[PDB]
Amino acid sequence: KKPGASLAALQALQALQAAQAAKK
Repeated sequence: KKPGASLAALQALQALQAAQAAKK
């Protein structure tokens, strides 16, 4: 099974979504 996103990986993704550089 795939383990879940860490608080560090969600913080990177929160930045890429705020950047519009990945879909929300």
